Amino acid sequence: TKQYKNYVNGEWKLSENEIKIYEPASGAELGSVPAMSTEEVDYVYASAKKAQPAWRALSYIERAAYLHKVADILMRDKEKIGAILSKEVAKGYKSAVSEVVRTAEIINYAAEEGLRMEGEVLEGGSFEAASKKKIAVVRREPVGLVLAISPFNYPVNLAGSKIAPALIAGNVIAFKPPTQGSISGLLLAEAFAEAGLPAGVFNTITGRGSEIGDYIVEHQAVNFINFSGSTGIGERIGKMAGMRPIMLELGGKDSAIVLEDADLELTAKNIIAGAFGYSGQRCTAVKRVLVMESVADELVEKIREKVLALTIGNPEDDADITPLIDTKSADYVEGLINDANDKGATALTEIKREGNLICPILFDKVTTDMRLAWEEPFGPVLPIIRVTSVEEAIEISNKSEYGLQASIFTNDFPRAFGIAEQLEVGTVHINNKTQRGTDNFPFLGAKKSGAGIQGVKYSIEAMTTVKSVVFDIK
Amino acid sequence: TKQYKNYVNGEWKLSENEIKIYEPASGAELGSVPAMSTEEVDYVYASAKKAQPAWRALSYIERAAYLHKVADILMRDKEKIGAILSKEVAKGYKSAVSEVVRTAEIINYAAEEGLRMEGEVLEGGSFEAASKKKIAVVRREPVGLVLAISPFNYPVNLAGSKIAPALIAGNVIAFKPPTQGSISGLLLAEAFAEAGLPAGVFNTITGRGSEIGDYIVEHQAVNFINFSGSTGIGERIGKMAGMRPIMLELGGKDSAIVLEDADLELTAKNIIAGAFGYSGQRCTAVKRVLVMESVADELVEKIREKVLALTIGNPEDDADITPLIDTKSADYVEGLINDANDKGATALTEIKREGNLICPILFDKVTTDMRLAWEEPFGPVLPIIRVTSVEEAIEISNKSEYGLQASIFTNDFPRAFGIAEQLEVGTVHINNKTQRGTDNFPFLGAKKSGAGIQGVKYSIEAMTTVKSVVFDIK
Amino acid sequence: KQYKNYVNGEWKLSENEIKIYEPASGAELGSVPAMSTEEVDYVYASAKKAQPAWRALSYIERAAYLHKVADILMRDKEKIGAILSKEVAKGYKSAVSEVVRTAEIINYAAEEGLRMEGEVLEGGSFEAASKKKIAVVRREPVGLVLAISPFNYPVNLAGSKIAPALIAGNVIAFKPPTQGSISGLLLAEAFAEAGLPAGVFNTITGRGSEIGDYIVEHQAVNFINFSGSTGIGERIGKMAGMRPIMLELGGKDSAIVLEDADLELTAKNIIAGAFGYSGQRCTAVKRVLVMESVADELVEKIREKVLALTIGNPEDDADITPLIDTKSADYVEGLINDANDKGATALTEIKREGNLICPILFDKVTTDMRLAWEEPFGPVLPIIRVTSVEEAIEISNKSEYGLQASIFTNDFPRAFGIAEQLEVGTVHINNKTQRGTDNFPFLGAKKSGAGIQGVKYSIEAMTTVKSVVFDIK
Amino acid sequence: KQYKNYVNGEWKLSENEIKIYEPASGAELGSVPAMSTEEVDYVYASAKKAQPAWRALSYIERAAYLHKVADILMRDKEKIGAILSKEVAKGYKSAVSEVVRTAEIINYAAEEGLRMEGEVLEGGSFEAASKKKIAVVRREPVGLVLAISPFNYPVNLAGSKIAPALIAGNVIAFKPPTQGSISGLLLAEAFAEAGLPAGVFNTITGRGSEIGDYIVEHQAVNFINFSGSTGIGERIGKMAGMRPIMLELGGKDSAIVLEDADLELTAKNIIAGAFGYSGQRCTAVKRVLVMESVADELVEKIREKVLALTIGNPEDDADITPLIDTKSADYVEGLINDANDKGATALTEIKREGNLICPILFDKVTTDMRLAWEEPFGPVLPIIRVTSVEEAIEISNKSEYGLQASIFTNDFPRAFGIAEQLEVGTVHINNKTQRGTDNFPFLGAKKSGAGIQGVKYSIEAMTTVKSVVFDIK
Ligand SMILES: NC(=O)c1ccc[n+]([C@@H]2O[C@H](COP(=O)([O-])OP(=O)(O)OC[C@H]3O[C@@H](n4cnc5c(N)ncnc54)[C@H](OP(=O)(O)O)[C@@H]3O)[C@@H](O)[C@H]2O)c1
Ligand SMILES: NC(=O)c1ccc[n+]([C@@H]2O[C@H](COP(=O)([O-])OP(=O)(O)OC[C@H]3O[C@@H](n4cnc5c(N)ncnc54)[C@H](OP(=O)(O)O)[C@@H]3O)[C@@H](O)[C@H]2O)c1
Ligand SMILES: NC(=O)c1ccc[n+]([C@@H]2O[C@H](COP(=O)([O-])OP(=O)(O)OC[C@H]3O[C@@H](n4cnc5c(N)ncnc54)[C@H](OP(=O)(O)O)[C@@H]3O)[C@@H](O)[C@H]2O)c1
Repeated sequence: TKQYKNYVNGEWKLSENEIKIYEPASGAELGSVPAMSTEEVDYVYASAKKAQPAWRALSYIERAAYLHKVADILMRDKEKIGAILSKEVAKGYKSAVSEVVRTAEIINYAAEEGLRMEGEVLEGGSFEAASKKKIAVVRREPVGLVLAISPFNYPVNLAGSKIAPALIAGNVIAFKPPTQGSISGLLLAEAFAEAGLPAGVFNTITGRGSEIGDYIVEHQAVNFINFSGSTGIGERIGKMAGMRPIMLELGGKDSAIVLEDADLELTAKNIIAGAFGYSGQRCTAVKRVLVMESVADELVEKIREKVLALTIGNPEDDADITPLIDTKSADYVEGLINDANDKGATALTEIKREGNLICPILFDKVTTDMRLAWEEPFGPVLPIIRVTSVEEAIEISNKSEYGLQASIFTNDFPRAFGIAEQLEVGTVHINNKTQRGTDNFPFLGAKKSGAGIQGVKYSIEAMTTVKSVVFDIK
Repeated sequence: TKQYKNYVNGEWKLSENEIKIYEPASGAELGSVPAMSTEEVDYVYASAKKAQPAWRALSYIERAAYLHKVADILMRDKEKIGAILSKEVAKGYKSAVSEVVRTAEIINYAAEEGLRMEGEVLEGGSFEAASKKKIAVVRREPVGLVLAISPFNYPVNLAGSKIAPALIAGNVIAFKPPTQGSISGLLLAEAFAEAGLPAGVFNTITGRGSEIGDYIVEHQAVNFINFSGSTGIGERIGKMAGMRPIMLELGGKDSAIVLEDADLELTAKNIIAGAFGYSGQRCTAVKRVLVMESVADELVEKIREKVLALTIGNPEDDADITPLIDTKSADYVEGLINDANDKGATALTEIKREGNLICPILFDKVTTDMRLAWEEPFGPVLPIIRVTSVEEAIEISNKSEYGLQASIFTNDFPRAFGIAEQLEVGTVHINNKTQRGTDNFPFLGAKKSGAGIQGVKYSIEAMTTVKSVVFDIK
Repeated sequence: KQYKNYVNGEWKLSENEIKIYEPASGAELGSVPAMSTEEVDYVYASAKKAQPAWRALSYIERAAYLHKVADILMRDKEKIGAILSKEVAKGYKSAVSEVVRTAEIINYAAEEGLRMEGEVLEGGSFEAASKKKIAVVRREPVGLVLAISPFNYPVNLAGSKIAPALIAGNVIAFKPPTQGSISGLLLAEAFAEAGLPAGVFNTITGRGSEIGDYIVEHQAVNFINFSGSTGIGERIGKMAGMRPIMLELGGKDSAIVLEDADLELTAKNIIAGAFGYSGQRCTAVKRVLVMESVADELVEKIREKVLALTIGNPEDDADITPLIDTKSADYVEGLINDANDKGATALTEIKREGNLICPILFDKVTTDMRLAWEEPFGPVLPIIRVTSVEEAIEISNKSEYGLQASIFTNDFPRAFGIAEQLEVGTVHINNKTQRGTDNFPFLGAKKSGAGIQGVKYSIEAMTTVKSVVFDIK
Repeated sequence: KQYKNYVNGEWKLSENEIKIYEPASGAELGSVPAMSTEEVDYVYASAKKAQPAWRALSYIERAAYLHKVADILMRDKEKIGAILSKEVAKGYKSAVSEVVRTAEIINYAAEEGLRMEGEVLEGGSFEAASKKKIAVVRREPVGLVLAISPFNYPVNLAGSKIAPALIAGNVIAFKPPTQGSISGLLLAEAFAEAGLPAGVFNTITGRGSEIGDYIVEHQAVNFINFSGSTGIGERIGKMAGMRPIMLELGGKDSAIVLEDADLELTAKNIIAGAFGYSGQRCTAVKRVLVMESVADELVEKIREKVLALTIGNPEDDADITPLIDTKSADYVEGLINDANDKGATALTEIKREGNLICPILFDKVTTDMRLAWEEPFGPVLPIIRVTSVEEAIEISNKSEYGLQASIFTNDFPRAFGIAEQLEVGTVHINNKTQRGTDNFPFLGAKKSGAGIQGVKYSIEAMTTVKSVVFDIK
């Protein structure tokens, strides 16, 4: 199979050791990626630090052009990359091409968003008369070397969301894709190589996150860690980061609160699309329904039928439900199913597993006593929790240690907004499924779902500090 | 003994154990402060979390009103507080009173700055045509419970700079002052008590940071940690915070770069004032002069003469140089002085120590081979390092692990601005000593000097998060 | 009792004066000066002379002066209110409220203004070759600002211009309305006691029909901040030449009522918005556009609430007091007669006692009636029934006025979509229209005005920018 | 030969036409329609009809159209520049530069405008009782914008208005200068090929002397964005009424030279800023205010550098080219004559051949000479010797113009101090004046303009705000 290579200091490098990658759906070998040594990781960081000063010396418009070029290249090769991305993560071919497309759209937007960066002028006379002739010219500077780490489910899209914002501001990148998804990650790297950015400005790292994961995060050459993945790992990175700045996008368990005055048809469709997209292997997705009892039977009946219409199959055919990322992930999901079942939950759709392809399951009658009501499944299993008041839904919703997003289905806006203030999440969508949707929009999670505010504009702000030059006027 | 109490959930409290505080300049007992146990800490936090919701439900102008009363009380009692502060940390009485005035000003400014909290409306149609009718209404929200920790040299000033910005935003506070300075800390607490903020909104914690320090920081009730202290403790706080947000203000070794075309008389005064203020026990302060050989002889001669003009005595006499904070510090400072003398640097003043009162001393011909070239003394000792190029001055300056602020004395502004870009620090002052000065201005430190951007406005932004509510217009 | 203008630190009288009478009783209140052109010239010359030293002060210093003035107004709110109440026949308690509102706006403008910020723009954003070139952009004052207030809020709509103007470093020439000049000068007193530098703040009294055009045409004035009728507003638009202006003009705010509305909540908001100060409010519900199906219910509710309104003298705090003058009363009565005479259904008796007009509600008002379009400025409310939301938007936009609008309904997304279509500045959902919350932007479309007000915007409007560009080496 | 106007997606000629000739050669370039008032009415009627649907489009959709227009311009920069150069006798290479610059501004405005954001304000910021009330403020287009460019930059100063306008959701009615209308129609071609909806972008041609007032006074126009003489500008101010406007008028930029100035750097900048396009530029050094102790040395450097300036035809990219028309050169000659009679010294040959005047350097110019204040728009540079910085500022501010200023010194703190005092929009330290980098603000003080330009400010200027207020429950 093809031995992929990391892009280091303008050169493609193999490592003495490698990691073989297999297709989650077919099981066929896709290729191998390098299993870097600490020494090699040192070389990557040393290269990026050396290239930083000259990268920062360039003009904003110059750096923007480089990023636009990468986007253009990605668009040109969107089908070649999608073909392999689809295979590497058992993701539908079309959505795979979609991820590549969104990645280009984000890179472009971040490029133009970051070149308009401005500074401020503050008046000393605002705080004290004696200082009225003193002013502060405050401009933005990069934080230095940014370590970007993406997730298996969006190894490219959630790579660009970090890389472009970091680069437009004059930062340099060390990109570490998920092992399962590193080929797609290195394919993204090829685009940066061809755009011709100076050597060391963009570099990749590959190896098992469990073998060099800590080493790359603890390394003192790194000035900022931008991460997406499980909460468990996020916590660890939080500590290893020390006092250095970070950005974390972690686990989710988005609740969809359904009131009595909700358009039940619109709620059912939105929940279906949000809950079962990518077989529930999505971070920001409806993972629990908190519906007022008087409307529960009707809502559940609607959701049941819609689940039956979902297509089940191979990513090749763009099936709604494809095989899960791996065996363990599927075993884990079966565990949640067993627990809900043993404790009384009602499965309204067939419980079936063929390999790692689990059929879409609708669990009604789920209670706060079942694991499924709290733990993030990352499988096609949607639990329905019947409540008796808005107050109860909020309690249950906030009880979760997760707070990425929430949906409120109601026709009483003012109340919706009031409820929104109470929910401990980053974003609340009214009468719509949750979604990172519209990358210029802020994206964040409360509690253990993250740290920092994402969304293009915010990402750029997050990976820059300020340099204040003060002087008195004569 | 005069036993001071902590302010907890609207009440004053003592603990089974206490800590006696003495005057660093005389040994006289000032009183004692409680040495809280973990249970008492747990209660402070439980009381704060309970009061946070009702505090956040208030209007901005209401919270602003409460803060303005505190400020008025502080001004009214500036002579009272100043008197005790002066004795607790052996700081000049007049500067002590000035600290209180500075605290009130900051509280007033944070009240008005924060009540004008604004949000933003983003257009979905900015990213994709299909979401043109989708908008995002983003409003600021508090993070929750903020743990504020001040240093011994500005126990009140560096308390207000955290408390007020935090409170106006809807966060609740737990204020931990430094032990040597805890009486002044509880005096400040009095103002919040008399102002009548709801019980639990503001609370204090006293005890040895080496006995409960880690406990209060590690407690999972704390949502944010705002700290000013040594780099050592800061690094420690960065780790215990996990993935929780923090603000750190640490060690400094601000350099004063002096170019050949500088106004030597103006440069000497700024240097004398900046380096010897509060006997060098300041964080933002000229602690090393990097001066071009060409003008070094003349510059040094001016500084030498101004040093001998500095008054030395007790805090009640408003002396320039007063006894250091404690024996360990005087010992340490004496150690740095001796290492420079023994290594051959040129002492331009007599070496003299009486008790913990170290006479101001100037060293010329200091080399990078000397400890005094890098270590933060926190004593009246100023090293002069001669250089032969701006290039070298910049290298020596960036070589330090500290990067709080810096001073550039020159008449070539364009170049001064150019040099500023290269200096790894937060703020660069042209023709003026370094200073946090004008609290509306950003205040941050690079490398190991800190994390986060202070300055009233920035403090508020840092201690708030965002809540996005998205819906479609019909 | 003769009142004097405040000019260049001195209180000055003119030979010619103008007596002011209580609109409710007719009792003489006092007299205000009737300035000559030369006198006006001195006010302006004093201001221009003082502007440099005024601008040279720190922002915080200027804010302290304003905070002073405000504190003084709060202290004398009853004293000033008692006279304002009588000068424009406004409820005593609400007159005091105007004073407080004025103090609040002054304080708020003080703190909003000292936080004035600048920008640092990067040349490298536009072209590589200019990457070392930066622009430090700071805000500066325009110069001399001429503020003119209306009779209905002679003080409130004075401070809303003066404070924003001053904090930014401009100097003020304040022209209160003739009927309301005593309250204006009373305000002037607060500024005098505050001790602002001589010439920084000045007042001008005199009939707008005798000197109005002169004060505006004077080439010393750099900015005109006006509140009044559209007719005058439009004139100022022309006399201003190319100079910057801010105009707050006429309004005929509509209250669109949909079928899913809370009729009880809608009625109360409409009563409050329509009859406040006897309808002598610019931003106020002046026409209801309601879906037929719920028209009958809504109208019955509004009818009863109208009858519960108090009618009387300003000292008794009546809801409905005598209109500002006889000419206005005649106009309002003409609008009432035209509606009745054309077949509109009057749900309240028609009665005028002197210049006191009783609140009246007209139902079945057609676009054929004058009341459907002209700003009455009296206690008369027309109800126009429509059969669709589309028709309500058409009827609303058809007006030449577009200050604010109200939409009563439970369908928010639809309300937002309607707001976009409405040609107005602000749309309130399930609430009467209001300038309310002075930090909020306040503006009108079409013939309702020019420029965006509200503390923040007022300040931005009365300052320009100074860009200093240089290259870093 | 016969060019057509682009109206509502169609190219149309008018009953009458206007012939355009090459300023430098006199040859006929072609003709442009001479619209009748009725044809103007159709342009406005068409644009107002297509505005709603143009506004209904997403920001990114509108930005895409602008990008395409920009791309077409880059593709035809030579083709267009060749004709532009001849229409206004501008160097061929700099003519192509205008087109490029125009494309750059269009792309920048597209991306700047699509990122447009709104704001949410808290009622609880002003009063505790309105803490549940919030205002969702979003930006809306003003509607129909009339864009009018000058002869010297018919394409550049057209696109600087059109792009910021369109991205915001407004519709455009573009009126170029007669001498430059062909270029303008060439620009229109790019918009037609980009395929923007019909009526969104339209052009108007006709002598600004017959329809000039008609197009401005028309009530369909919501905003007028103009660049031209102070005279026509003052007039548009009045004809605008109370409608919003943007004016970029005349300038008499001063270059203040201090004793510590880098005289060689100073001189080079002055030569470049003063004689660019034969002085037919608005933002340009038009008067040197130099300290006496260094004048002789600076004047000598300037005198020599002037002699190195090329003089000839536009096709040869000559530094100095014929002036726009006969009257202009007559006017310049009038200035040179008054300067001579009054005593000034001409250090370079005074010569006129046709409408091509050789670069003239006048030294010993006093404030009594017309040349010291009047905008020449000819290759004539007056040097005014002062004996104190205080005087330089006085003389500089004495002018009725205040577009930009240059300060050549090395004492920055002081330069900044001088800058605050200079009554201009922008101050360049040690660099000739310039609209320099389009994201930077561009504005003029006093009679040099109205409104703040610069891409970002342009967009904000041609947009209003819509506030929807509701209470959270
Ligand atoms: N909120 C959001 O925006 C967001 C976005 C994406 C994902 N998520 C969450 O991410 C999870 C699914 O992603 P995943 O399975 O890929 O998560 P994961 O197992 O946490 O890994 C995420 C990334 O972390 C790397 N990693 C592992 N151990 C590390 C260590 N010690 N130090 C540094 N990096 C280390 C991984 O490398 P290897 O692949 O080599 O192990 C991978 O690139 C879900 O819980 C989902 O909700 C949330
Ligand atoms: N950049 C800035 O703005 C800034 C401002 C102020 C000070 N500083 C730096 O601070 C130093 C002087 O202050 P200092 O000597 O008082 O600092 P310090 O010893 O680090 O202590 C500062 C505060 O931290 C508390 N603390 C100690 N151990 C702790 C622990 N394990 N967990 C949580 N809190 C703990 C202390 O309590 P106890 O008093 O009970 O030990 C005290 O309140 C200098 O290095 C100076 O440069 C910098
Ligand atoms: N500050 C700046 O950015 C800037 C930029 C460019 C020019 N300028 C100034 O403009 C002047 C040179 O330009 P110019 O000679 O073309 O200016 P102009 O004579 O004032 O005319 C400018 C534009 O106005 C049109 N126009 C004429 N009469 C009009 C009327 N009654 N109503 C509406 N529009 C009318 C002209 O049409 P016709 O061609 O049909 O006459 C032309 O398109 C100088 O004073 C220069 O400083 C300033």
